[PDB]
Amino acid sequence: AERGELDLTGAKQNTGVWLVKVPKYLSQQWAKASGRGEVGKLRIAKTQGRTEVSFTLNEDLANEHPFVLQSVGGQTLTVFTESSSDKLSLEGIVVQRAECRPAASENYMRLKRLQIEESSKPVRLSQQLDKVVTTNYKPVANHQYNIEYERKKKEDGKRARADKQHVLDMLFSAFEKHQYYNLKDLVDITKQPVVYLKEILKEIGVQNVKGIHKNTWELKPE
Amino acid sequence: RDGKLAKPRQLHNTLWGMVCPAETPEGHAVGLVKNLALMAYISVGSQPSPILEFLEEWSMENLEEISPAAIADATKIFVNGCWVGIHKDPEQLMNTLRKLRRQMDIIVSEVSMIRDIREREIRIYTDAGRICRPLLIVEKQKLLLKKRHIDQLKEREYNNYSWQDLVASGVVEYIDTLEEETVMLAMTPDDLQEKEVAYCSTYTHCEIHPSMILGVCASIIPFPDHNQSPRNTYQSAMGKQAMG
Amino acid sequence: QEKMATNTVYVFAKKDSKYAYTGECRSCLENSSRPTSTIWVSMLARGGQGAKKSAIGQRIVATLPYIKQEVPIIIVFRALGFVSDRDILEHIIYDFEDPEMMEMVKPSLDEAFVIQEQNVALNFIGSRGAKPGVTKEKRIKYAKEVLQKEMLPHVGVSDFCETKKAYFLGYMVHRLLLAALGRRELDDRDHYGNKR
Amino acid sequence: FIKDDYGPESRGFVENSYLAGLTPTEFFFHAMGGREGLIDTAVKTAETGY
Amino acid sequence: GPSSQNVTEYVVRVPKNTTKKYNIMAFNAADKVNFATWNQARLERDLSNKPEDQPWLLRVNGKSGRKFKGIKKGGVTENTSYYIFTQCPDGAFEAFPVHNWYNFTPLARHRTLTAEEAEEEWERRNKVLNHFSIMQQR
Amino acid sequence: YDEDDDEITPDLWQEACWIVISSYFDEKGLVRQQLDSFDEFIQMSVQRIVEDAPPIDLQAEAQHASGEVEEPPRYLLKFEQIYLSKPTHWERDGAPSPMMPNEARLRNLTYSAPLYVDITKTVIKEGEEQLQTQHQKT
Amino acid sequence: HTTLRKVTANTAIYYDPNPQSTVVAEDQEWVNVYYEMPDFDVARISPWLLRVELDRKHMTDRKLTMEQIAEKINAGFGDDLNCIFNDDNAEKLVLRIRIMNSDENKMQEEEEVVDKMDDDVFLRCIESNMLTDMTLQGIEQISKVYMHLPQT
RNA sequence: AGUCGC
Repeated sequence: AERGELDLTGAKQNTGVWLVKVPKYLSQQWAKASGRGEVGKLRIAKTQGRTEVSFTLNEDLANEHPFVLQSVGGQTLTVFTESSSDKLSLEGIVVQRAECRPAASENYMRLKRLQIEESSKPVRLSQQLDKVVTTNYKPVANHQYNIEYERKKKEDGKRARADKQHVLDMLFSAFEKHQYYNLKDLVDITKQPVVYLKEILKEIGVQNVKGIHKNTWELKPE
Repeated sequence: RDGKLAKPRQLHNTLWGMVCPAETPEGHAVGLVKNLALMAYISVGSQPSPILEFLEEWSMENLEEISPAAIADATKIFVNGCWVGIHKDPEQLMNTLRKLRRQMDIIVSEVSMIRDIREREIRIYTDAGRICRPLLIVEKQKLLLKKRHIDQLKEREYNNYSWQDLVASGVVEYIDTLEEETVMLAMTPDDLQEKEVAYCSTYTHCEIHPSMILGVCASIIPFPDHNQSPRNTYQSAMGKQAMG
Repeated sequence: QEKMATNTVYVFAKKDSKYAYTGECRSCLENSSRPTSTIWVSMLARGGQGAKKSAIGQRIVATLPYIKQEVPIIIVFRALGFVSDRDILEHIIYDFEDPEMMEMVKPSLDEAFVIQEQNVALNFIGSRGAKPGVTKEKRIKYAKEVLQKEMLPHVGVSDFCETKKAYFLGYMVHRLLLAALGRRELDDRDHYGNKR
Repeated sequence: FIKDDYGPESRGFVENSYLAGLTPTEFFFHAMGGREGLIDTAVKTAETGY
Repeated sequence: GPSSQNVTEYVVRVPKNTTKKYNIMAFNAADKVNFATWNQARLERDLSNKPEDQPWLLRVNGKSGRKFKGIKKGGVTENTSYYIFTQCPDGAFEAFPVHNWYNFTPLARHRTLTAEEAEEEWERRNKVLNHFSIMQQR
Repeated sequence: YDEDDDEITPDLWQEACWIVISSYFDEKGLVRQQLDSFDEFIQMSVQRIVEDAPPIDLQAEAQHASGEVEEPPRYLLKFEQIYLSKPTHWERDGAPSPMMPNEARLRNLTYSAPLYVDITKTVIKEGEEQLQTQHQKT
Repeated sequence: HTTLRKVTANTAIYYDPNPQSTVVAEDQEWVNVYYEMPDFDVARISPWLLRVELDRKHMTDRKLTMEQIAEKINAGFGDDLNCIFNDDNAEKLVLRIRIMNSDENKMQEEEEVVDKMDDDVFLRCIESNMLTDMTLQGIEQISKVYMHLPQT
């Protein structure tokens, strides 16, 4: 067996299930019933050549919904389940579709318009704004600019031009990883001034450009 | 502009009480520059969202949930020209929906709602930019507005009662040009009254006053109907031309 | 400013004697970003190359935005993925009980045979629409995004509403076929109900 | 008017004289006929000029 | 009996949390699917040509069995919910949430006309002049 | 005042429709079209547009030629409620004051008002920090 | 300019490869009327049947004869178009059309260069040409056009 | 440019 296999047991039982459409508020109420172990009861009353189905809410949860039956003949509805154990099973076929009708559509609306208002309120602010004077206080410089100054003002700034040999070693070390590099990268990896890194690269190496002044330098590989 | 004869220059039939009949320039731009009617109003636009919720809750079935091979009998419903769904009982829906409009659960000035029976379509419009006008409602072959509403309007001289209250009685409605095609509209209370076998009895709206079809400048000109029609158009230009 | 009403299909009999009828839909979310999208479904008439069908006056094609070449409506349906000819017929005309409607579409089905899968149909629209690109698959992905974003944008802007677009495009062909039977009035150019 | 009313009033023909005054509908249909005369003057003027 | 007069009444339960996601598998009635004649099925996400957004691939029985394509609905509901009402051995009702709505449609076991060759070119030449033979040359 | 029972006299004449018309202009007035649209334009549309969906983020390049550690910094900008102050004018002195349309015409000013917006800065980098968020009204 | 298209009420195409047992049992006596008509190559002519119905009112105005129309179409198309017609003794008027082939050469040599489109499909092109191009007494191209006037 | 004049 594998996770790509679909269990047909449900289908093999030919198990039928009911399909009911319900308004979000009723299911939201169920959503905050959590695990009370019920949300209501379903009542079915049958007569000669007629059937009446209805639902009653739990009185505790409230702190009559008639059902309208629906055609399913035009679609072969079925249900499958995607398990948290990553297992798939075909649970049953829809033998009936139906719609849960409100007890009153008319007065409800008062609540509904209010209901719509509660989910739907981007109170476009607009309340104008009278007259403001916060075109900002002007310090001596940007706060962050001072942060930038402080960073610049921490050790890094001047560079260690002294000791050519260690810098020579660093170039050799560059040559240990790859045959060519960007001079922008070469100053970054060496922490030395450009005019000097050039002065050295003139001494022990060569250069090679490509396309639009895109240049790389190499310690004369042989 | 400048060399092109056309039919969008000639006054069109639908411009009845929507755009002034005789108030467009006498130069080359004739009929292309029109002037709004006096009673005419223009929809400011609104979100379709509330209507979609009421419909789905009422009994509109969703598109991908239905079975295509079973829709021939059903009426297609559209909102802002977007095909939202289908319905198998459009007559109860239209009657109920208008009732909501009279009660203002959807904005009058906004929602236009039209049914094209011979095609089984229901178009609803809530986009900005539609030209519409106020009309009186008539019901059961007679006017729904009664003189008691008039006595409140006299009362306005010292009371908060207003034209908005009048719309809230649901005795007047707003009708855009697309919807105005499907109404049966009496010219004047007089005619809607005398009727027995005179013409018909199916009216649904009535005109608040027929001389309202004129635009701003055309209303200055007195007895405009005893004048030859282009004569009225020259006056609308010249009246606008006078000083004072 | 007076303009033509967005988001609504209307049928016209223009000058060009090779277009019998055409269905126009201007489809911007003016409440979105205000582009345009001007889908045309046009019914070709007068001709037939040679001994093809002795009457080409039913070869219904489709203009699409940013497409360098006219394509037959059926390709777009293939591109929506509904390969089943019965299903395309269901989107076009939900009353297959009338033989006359069924015959009216049939030569447009006959054209459809050269392309019979969504990917290749996408490769057709890509190459007929874009700059040349032998990448094939990108031509398919770009075209996929056009059908998603550019065509009838008022009906949606994502995968999750790709089905909804299929009915609406199909409704235009239906709205067009009705005029082509002539049991449907030809829509006026200047009716005020069709103004904004 | 009612749908399909070819009778002379719903479709064109005005009964009254300029002295009696035109009824509202009669008035508007007259303006349609007067517009043809205004437009034709402008269009004809350009074409003969050329 | 129910044919004359009957009344039934069953409690309805909602578990705080399901142990598995509940999904809908819809077919076209025109395909007249009968699971009675299914013996095996495989169901896997098509994913190789580029996971939980990706379409479904339904493979029935063996390789020679019918294959179907499953397409995800944009959302289960846009302003409501869909719930399954199920019969339990105690005699109650049990209600389960829908997590996804998928559309499933048929595919041909072996058709494939292909346009990559020069079918498009043949179209340039298409005077409705052939139909069978091109299907044979394949 | 009404009840629709003792009433027997619905009739109403010319004298009275003009009462209804007067009430239409008393409420609306002749230029209610222009004004209603502009008002809706501010009350809705300029808000709708900044409340769009283009929150911008920017990630500068890091670990050039070498780096390792942990941060290529990342910044995101968001926009909130929009404010509009009644139409103001600033003299060359710099001191703002209310404008009035008659003044605006004589001195040839433009009768406009200043617009403000709430902006957010949001430093959710690769790990070191995420909450440092600040609101502005600019 | 009267085209056959103006005169025609309707057209129908049937598969009726056995005239002696035609698909319209009511049509059967007219087949009895035609058996001396090339009986040897009825095994050679095509099995597809074209059937046309004509308006009596158009036929009266143009004061035509069925033999005039049959002679017109046969003459216009050529020997290939094998025509027979119903009896004049009816208020209705119908014409039955089959196509003859090239007989001897159709023995399938290389592959029969036609690309093997169905003969019926060729028949619709025949009917197309037949409606639009056929000009019985339609001596020219004057649209449909006429009227007659008395001048005093 | 648009408005406008005959």
